[PDB]
Amino acid sequence: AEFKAGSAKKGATLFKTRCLQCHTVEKGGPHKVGPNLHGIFGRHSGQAEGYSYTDANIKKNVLWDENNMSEYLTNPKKYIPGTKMAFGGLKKEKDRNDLITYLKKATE
Amino acid sequence: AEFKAGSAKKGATLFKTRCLQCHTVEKGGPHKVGPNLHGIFGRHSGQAEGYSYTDANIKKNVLWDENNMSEYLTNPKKYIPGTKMAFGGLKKEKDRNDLITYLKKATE
Ligand SMILES: O=S(=O)(O)c1cc2c(O)c(c1)Sc1cc(S(=O)(=O)O)cc(c1O)Sc1cc(S(=O)(=O)O)cc(c1O)Sc1cc(S(=O)(=O)O)cc(c1O)S2
Ligand SMILES: O=S(=O)(O)c1cc2c(O)c(c1)Sc1cc(S(=O)(=O)O)cc(c1O)Sc1cc(S(=O)(=O)O)cc(c1O)Sc1cc(S(=O)(=O)O)cc(c1O)S2
Ligand SMILES: O=S(=O)(O)c1cc2c(O)c(c1)Sc1cc(S(=O)(=O)O)cc(c1O)Sc1cc(S(=O)(=O)O)cc(c1O)Sc1cc(S(=O)(=O)O)cc(c1O)S2
Ligand code: HEC
Ligand code: HEC
Repeated sequence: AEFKAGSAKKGATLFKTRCLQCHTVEKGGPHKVGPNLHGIFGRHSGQAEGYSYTDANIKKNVLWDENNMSEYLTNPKKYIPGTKMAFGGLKKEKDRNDLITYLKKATE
Repeated sequence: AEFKAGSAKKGATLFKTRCLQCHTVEKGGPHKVGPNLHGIFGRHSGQAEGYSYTDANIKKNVLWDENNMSEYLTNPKKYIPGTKMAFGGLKKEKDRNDLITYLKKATE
């Protein structure tokens, strides 16, 4: 994947309408169906404190960056087989770019 | 992974010592053990004319770019499970960057 910075505004709206049902981003924000995502970039997968991950999420042991996050979000189950994240994926490169542009700033 | 442009000259040495046994780069070059790699960037995996890939490499259908190339070369069997490319991986990040710098130029 080739992440390129897009519209953080449109990405905020994508997060709100497709991810917020299971995730928060803010420092200290609640765990819900999925883990709070503060600090996700530059951390290995499966390490938010207080959350119970699948073994596959921890064991994939990917160091998240803008590029492997784009590949993951295209089809989560294909990048992390066995993940309990119920999400088919964002197929459009432009939507992933916008969303990841937002995530990069909102999760710090 | 995050590609960062490096030294084409060092990349060329890395290709000769670590890849040339199994691959060539020139247009019309021979399939040795692995496919000739001319045109690899911006093409999906498993498409070099005349080579017989594993089903795994074809099904992967990755659109090759500098970032997923670096991730692949770090550990090919992790990125394309089932591949017949017998190569443990290039663990040094600078070597990956240099080699991809060379590959982008030499496969065109
Ligand atoms: O995520 S969105 O809500 O935005 C979304 C956008 C599009 C869309 O059709 C859908 C959902 S609906 C859908 C849902 C699921 S799933 O949820 O069950 O997995 C699987 C499929 C599927 O069709 S099959 C399929 C899978 C993939 S892949 O997974 O990316 O390899 C690519 C294409 C394709 O047909 S082709 C293709 C290529 C592009 S482009 O922009 O990359 O050129 C865009 C689209 C394509 O269909 S529009
Ligand atoms: O901007 S770049 O970083 O890409 C870059 C471009 C060039 C360059 O010199 C360098 C760095 S500096 C350099 C780097 C490395 S290293 O990084 O590999 O350790 C080893 C050496 C070296 O001098 S020693 C050496 C060994 C041989 S050999 O005995 O024939 O193998 C030929 C040449 C040579 O200098 S001459 C030669 C050969 C080539 S080539 O790649 O077409 O073979 C290119 C050039 C040459 O001057 S331009
Ligand atoms: O380039 S070479 O392929 O010749 C090569 C270079 C280095 C090296 O140790 C080896 C081979 S030997 C080796 C072989 C195998 S294998 O046989 O199972 O494949 C597994 C490992 C292993 O260590 S374990 C391991 C795996 C990875 S990862 O796979 O990249 O995540 C990173 C590191 C690490 O320890 S840490 C690490 C980080 C860097 S840096 O430059 O990126 O900072 C460099 C090195 C590191 O060890 S030097
Ligand atoms: C409920 C149906 C979810 C939706 C919608 C989204 N996510 Fe998700 N996510 C969910 C769960 C239950 C988990 C844990 C999965 C496991 O196997 O343990 C996750 C995980 C992630 C991760 C990895 C977190 C980490 O490694 O620490 C990421 C990066 C992630 N989720 C991102 C994400 C995005 C960007 C979403 C909108 C496109 C999204 N998720 C939606 C549950 C659900
Ligand atoms: C023999 C021991 C090999 C070594 C050394 C290298 N490669 Fe390889 N490669 C090899 C095979 C048999 C295959 C086909 C694998 C399959 O499952 O069909 C490949 C494939 C690749 C690819 C993908 C090709 C494509 O999708 O068209 C790439 C990008 C690739 N090889 C790169 C590569 C590099 C950079 C190497 C040096 C670090 C290297 N290979 C060494 C066999 C062998």
